[PDB]
Amino acid sequence: TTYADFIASGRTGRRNAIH
Amino acid sequence: VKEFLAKAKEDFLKKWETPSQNTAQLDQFDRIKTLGTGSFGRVMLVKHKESGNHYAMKILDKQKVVKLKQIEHTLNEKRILQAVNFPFLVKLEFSFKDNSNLYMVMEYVAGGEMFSHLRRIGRFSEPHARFYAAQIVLTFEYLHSLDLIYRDLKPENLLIDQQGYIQVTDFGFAKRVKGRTWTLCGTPEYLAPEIILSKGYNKAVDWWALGVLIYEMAAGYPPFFADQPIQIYEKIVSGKVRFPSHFSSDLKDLLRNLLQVDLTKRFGNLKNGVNDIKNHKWFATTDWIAIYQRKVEAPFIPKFKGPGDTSNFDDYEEEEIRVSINEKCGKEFTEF
Ligand SMILES: C[C@@H]1SCc2ncnc(N3CCN(C(=O)[C@H](N)Cc4c[nH]c5ccccc45)CC3)c21
Repeated sequence: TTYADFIASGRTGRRNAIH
Repeated sequence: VKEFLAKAKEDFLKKWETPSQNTAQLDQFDRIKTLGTGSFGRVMLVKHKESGNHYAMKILDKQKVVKLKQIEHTLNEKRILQAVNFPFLVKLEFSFKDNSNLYMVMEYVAGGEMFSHLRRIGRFSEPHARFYAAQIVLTFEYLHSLDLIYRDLKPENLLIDQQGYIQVTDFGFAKRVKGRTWTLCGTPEYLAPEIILSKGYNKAVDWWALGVLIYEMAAGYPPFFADQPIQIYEKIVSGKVRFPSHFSSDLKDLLRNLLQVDLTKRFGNLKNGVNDIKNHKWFATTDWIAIYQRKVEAPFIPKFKGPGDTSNFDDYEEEEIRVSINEKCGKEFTEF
């Protein structure tokens, strides 16, 4: 499911701005 | 609405032209706890000694600002924030600098980041997501009418106040611009295609980002995600979006018009401007004036635990606030 793929991914925490 | 914005603009421009400066100093506050963090310093819960009031103190290390090449953007952040005034924007209460750091002291919004509640609860119902979205719509209407682009919409930058309403914080990438602008900045998940493709862009990037925010609020995950930024950009640019099974037809239609690659077609960017969004079926139940007036009952009110409770915020490691006996970057930050 997309939710499972999201939860198993490395981008579920607070995300940093790029510059 | 036209007369409201006209007076708002006179108010904003007087402050834009002669900014507030040096309105407190570090030894007027006792530092309590870190509320949040970043690459160029941090945000602390502080107590102001003479009033007893709590504030969120953003502390930026001038040397780290220079290293990450954010000088002009930091000057933008502070000049803009001291000038604006809208119910859903956090207020800058004081600002100042010392040999080492820049300081922006805001009202402390104790309900925490929308990001925390969103990840914990999983996703927001459409009515809950639309109540937040409506505040962002009115906020971008206000910012854009001052020729400001916001450029960093995301749940991490939205705080939930004691009434359950949103306060937008973090103006690090906000910029006052009448033409096109070119900086590659923002957060990868939220970048409009025209940013990624390096061609110049304008305020419609904020309306694309409102699409991403609404999707993420209502889905619980963003419309474009991958393990690395580069794979995120490939998805945004291809632009194909898939919607959860539970999304309403009205919501999917709004989202196809915000997450629209074609500028001639993206809502908020047409002849009717913001009213294409306000008048969309998804927003039919929204009373736009009642939201502005904070008369709408909020769908969720964070547990309130007294002045200075930080339990709606994560814990962070705590470090000394070092102030050199030598002034750093004095010229560069003269106007701060
Ligand atoms: C600073 C805002 S303004 C009023 C307020 N009240 C409570 N917590 C706050 N936090 C502190 C914790 N935050 C974070 O940790 C972010 N996850 C990272 C961040 C780095 N630099 C920032 C500048 C402004 C807003 C956030 C950040 C965001 C807001 C703030």
